[PDB]
Amino acid sequence: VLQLTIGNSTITNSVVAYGRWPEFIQPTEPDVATCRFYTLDTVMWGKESKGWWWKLPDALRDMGLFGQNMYYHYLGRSGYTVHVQCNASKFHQGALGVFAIPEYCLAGDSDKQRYTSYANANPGEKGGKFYSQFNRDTAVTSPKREFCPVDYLLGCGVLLGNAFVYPHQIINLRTNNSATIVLPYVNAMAIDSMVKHNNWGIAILPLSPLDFAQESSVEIPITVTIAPMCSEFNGLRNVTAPKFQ
Amino acid sequence: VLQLTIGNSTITNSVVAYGRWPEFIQPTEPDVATCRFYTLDTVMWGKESKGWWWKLPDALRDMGLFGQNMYYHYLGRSGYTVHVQCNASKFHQGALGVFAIPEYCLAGDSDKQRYTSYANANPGEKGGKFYSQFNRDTAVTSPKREFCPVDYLLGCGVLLGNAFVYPHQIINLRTNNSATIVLPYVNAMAIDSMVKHNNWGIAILPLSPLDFAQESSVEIPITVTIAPMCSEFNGLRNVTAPKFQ
Amino acid sequence: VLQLTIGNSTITNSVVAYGRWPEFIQPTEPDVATCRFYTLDTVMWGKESKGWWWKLPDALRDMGLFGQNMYYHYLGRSGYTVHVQCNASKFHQGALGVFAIPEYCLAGDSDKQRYTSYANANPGEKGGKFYSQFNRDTAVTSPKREFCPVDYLLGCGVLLGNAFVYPHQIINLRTNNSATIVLPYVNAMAIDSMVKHNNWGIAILPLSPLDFAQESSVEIPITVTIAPMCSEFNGLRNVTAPKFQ
Amino acid sequence: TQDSFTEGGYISMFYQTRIVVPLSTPKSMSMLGFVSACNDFSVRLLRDTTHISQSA
Amino acid sequence: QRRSRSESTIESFFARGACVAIIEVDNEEPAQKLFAMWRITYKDTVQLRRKLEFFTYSRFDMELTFVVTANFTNTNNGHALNQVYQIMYIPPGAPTPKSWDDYTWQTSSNPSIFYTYGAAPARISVPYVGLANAYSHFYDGFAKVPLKTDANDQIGDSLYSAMTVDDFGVLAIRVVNDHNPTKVTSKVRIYMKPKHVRVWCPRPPRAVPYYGPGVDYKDNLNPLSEKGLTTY
Ligand SMILES: CCCCCCCCCCCCC/C=C/[C@H](O)[C@H](N)CO
Repeated sequence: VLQLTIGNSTITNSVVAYGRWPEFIQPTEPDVATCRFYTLDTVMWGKESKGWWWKLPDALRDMGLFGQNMYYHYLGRSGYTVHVQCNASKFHQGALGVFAIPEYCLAGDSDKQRYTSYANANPGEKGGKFYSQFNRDTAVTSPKREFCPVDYLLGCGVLLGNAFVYPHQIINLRTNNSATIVLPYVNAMAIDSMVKHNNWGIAILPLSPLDFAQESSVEIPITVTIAPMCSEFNGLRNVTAPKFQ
Repeated sequence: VLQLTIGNSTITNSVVAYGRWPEFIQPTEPDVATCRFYTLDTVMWGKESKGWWWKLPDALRDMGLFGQNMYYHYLGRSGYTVHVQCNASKFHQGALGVFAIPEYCLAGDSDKQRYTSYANANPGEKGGKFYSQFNRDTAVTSPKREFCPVDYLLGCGVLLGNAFVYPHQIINLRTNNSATIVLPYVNAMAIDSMVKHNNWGIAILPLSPLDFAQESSVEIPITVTIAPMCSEFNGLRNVTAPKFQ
Repeated sequence: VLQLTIGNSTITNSVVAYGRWPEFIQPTEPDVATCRFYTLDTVMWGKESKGWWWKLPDALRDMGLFGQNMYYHYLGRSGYTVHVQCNASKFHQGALGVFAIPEYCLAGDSDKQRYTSYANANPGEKGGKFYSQFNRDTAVTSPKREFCPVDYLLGCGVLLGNAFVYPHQIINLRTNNSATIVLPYVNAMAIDSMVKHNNWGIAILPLSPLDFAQESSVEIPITVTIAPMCSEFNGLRNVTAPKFQ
Repeated sequence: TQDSFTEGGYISMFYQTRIVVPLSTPKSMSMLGFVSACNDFSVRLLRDTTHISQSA
Repeated sequence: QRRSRSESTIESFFARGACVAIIEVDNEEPAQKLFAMWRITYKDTVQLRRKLEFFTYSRFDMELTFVVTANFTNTNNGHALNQVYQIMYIPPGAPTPKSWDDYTWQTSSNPSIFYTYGAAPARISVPYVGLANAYSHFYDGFAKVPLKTDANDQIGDSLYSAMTVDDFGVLAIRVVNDHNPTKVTSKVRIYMKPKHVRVWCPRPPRAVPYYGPGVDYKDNLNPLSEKGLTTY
């Protein structure tokens, strides 16, 4: 609706998660190097798309100096401002539910429990995608150790309809083309490791299927832009180099 | 003499160059990520060593988050605290002149003027070494385009004896084993690019040859530790990746 | 560091055990006959020395009038000032841990428990010596009934490294050549028999082995001088004559 | 107890320059290490130590 | 407004004691269960687990109540005298029993309850013993990160959503009495009651059967039943 300027990045309803604005608690605080909007890779919303999911701060691990501070320091905390952009014409119809889940633990694909690997559990800016059904992994010799989120189960054994208990925003193409959620730092500790722990999960679900006129196939872009807010790090040491394979 | 604590690094006369302490002038200022002592690779002072030279901030280009901020931002400024360590026994004799030259331009090795390449002019933490005489480059087909510093000419056409006009410290093994120079930011501009311009040059010359008892060959280590002070950067953009070859 | 004058004996950091100075509680108090430094027999610290131990007041049982008062009276109390002297050159290296253990009970050498004899448990000014390993007594016919202290076990089943919980002083030849510990009277009673009960144990352990230049065998003297302080006796009767054999 | 979630960090030691000794001096020396807690230190949830055991 | 919400409060919502574990302890001639070690958690049962997982973070003081029920096993006329059960709490790091008469049962510093059979169920209270500022029902992360310099992948391999292997220790339950000539089998049921409960970040309730200590789902993934669109 109005100008949204952070650092050196400006974006032309916005919901504050849990009514709490990001806030600070000698932590290293880059007021400019990290407090800015980083744009994730655009995804394509089609008529056969089940959904998308990203993990924060994992999605910003390779975003400018924020990732460098995240890997160099031991433990850091950061709020976020997520902005989802999806522009469509008056003749397009659809709705996206954008949910910011605290501790968005997801279910695996194998009978073995909690067997998902770090590489698969931390996809980065590409994120992942939900599925209509639960596909059980059958590669016993070389298990994929990847999540198997289910659209209507939200990937966590709960019903999608109740996901609105989480902070949420609905992009309904007939009325609005963008959503904005301001997430504070949510954790059981005032500050925690970012490389191993993800504080937030952004799930975008097509509540209503996309459609345009009488066209058989229609696809429109969705772009996610995340701004770290009041991010502070502590425990400076040699750089961490996670094995992503 | 006394404890020297900066950030998370502590070192157990110290001269302030030009009697000016490093000082600040929305620049990005990492108060902890950059304000700390980084130790350069140790060199070996022998009886046939002519000298060593490093360029600042080039020597700290790959030192933690200071290098990341240097490459990510457009223009930055930083003071320095250089600490040279060389421990020897009571029976060792020698003296090192440590000079902090502003704009320490060096002479080339070819008849072509100002033909030194960026890769050779920016050695990094390894630095370079002076030479007794001037060796003219003869590889016309593939010129080396490297400096040819001369010990008694200081590598700049001036006499070594007058180099004491610069900020300096003498490590005389009989009285002291370490030297400490505090350099403010010196430039014609309040802030300038660090990737292309080096503000300081640290030259260590063996004023008196090293000797120990009646031993024919003696070598002792020299370790340089540099702490950026009041370093602030501006002009954040994609990361710079210089071609060092 | 400074003059240390007691009675008619003067010695040219000093630690007060438990921060308590020796103090008095009609006890017989010789202010001069007993309050003076008595020098024990010098021992020789070599490269194959495991340690030494003495028991107080047993070590002063034959030292001037202090021993006479100790044997004549029934029960007496006395603080001590222990001064260990070990002078070495700049080219000697080593370290001695001098520990004042309250109730320094030691382990025996036989399978029989608490079978150590009074004669062996009270060596006098000569003291005893620790051993690298535990040598089990095998003379069933004539058991020696002597202690078998172990250097790393401190002779009491505890680790040597934790012995610093006791009052201690480190004679490091590179920095200091003497140690001084001031022990108050420590016991479960305000005054107790001295002939049967030893209040303190002085253990000197070579924390770092002695070495000198490249010499194969080097030995230097260690001299212990103990000054009774605020010693008072009570229960005068005929003289006690312990059987030392 | 050993736990990667409450891991505390690492302690390392390196030669900054070297050990330099003259002639007629031992070229090999020994260093000792001591550990202590600061005034901010605190412990919680008393338990039984695993160091001492008794044959039953 | 005269109708109140006193019973919908978080404290009232958890003010009931929920069974979290059933432990079998047998006394017989000494492959055997003379002592049973049970790891402390509410995830062995679904009801209290589901109630707690209504939220993401919690902080509560716990109250444990032990109900012991003993029975004979194929006794003809062999009988037993009243038994005493020892329930010893072993926090992480403390030694664990290897037998029913091990030295660890001395309980020099490990708290223990000696319960006499036929008496009231044994009740004690525990404060908030969390390392962090609140309990984490859901942990979107690992405890180890696999690094490029790791020699093998197993160094950094860790279970997803697992914080610590030994969360809060175990309870070791034995029968202090020596073996009677006839076997006696007892079941100890542990009932956990949160108190002074505080919760944060509400979550939707579980809709499908639990499968393990995590959010994993395996079967019965079709909860909703058939119903007409326009049928009342
Ligand atoms: C004989 C005395 C018994 C003493 C019992 C002490 C056990 C201590 C356990 C306290 C907490 C256990 C249950 C609460 C923690 C929850 O599982 C958290 N959500 C952890 O994820």
